[PDB]
Amino acid sequence: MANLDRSNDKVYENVTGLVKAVIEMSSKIQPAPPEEYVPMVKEVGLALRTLLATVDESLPVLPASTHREIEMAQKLLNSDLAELINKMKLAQQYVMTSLQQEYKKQMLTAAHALAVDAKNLLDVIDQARLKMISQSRPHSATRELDELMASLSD
Repeated sequence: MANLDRSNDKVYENVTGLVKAVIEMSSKIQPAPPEEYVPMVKEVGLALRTLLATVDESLPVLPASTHREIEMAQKLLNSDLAELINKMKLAQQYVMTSLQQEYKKQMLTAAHALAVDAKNLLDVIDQARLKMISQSRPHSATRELDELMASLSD
């Protein structure tokens, strides 16, 4: 047997951890070699795909109020994934040519907004849980994810 206080803490964790990388990687994104791209994109794909599930679990765990946001957050994750993996896989082949920093620039932009998203997740819903405390009684999507997963695996 085990309590259900494991994922509840992971949500507020990943939303932060994934962000930390978004910054660091964003610093060496330019010089980011083709050998460091494999793992780099791997991390992003994890927080992204995982976020879809994590967030879905945050819906019930948290008080209804940010359903709309969470709803659009799911679909967004899907598209974001492709766009992300794409830009990454691009620089991987556009490095031996010359257009390296190029794909890196446009990538940083999108990747930047994406990161903030995962953070705004708990940031938004937070207003719901808090609103409760300070008042009374203080207390084919998977297809793409799976497909892209293999594309990165082998």
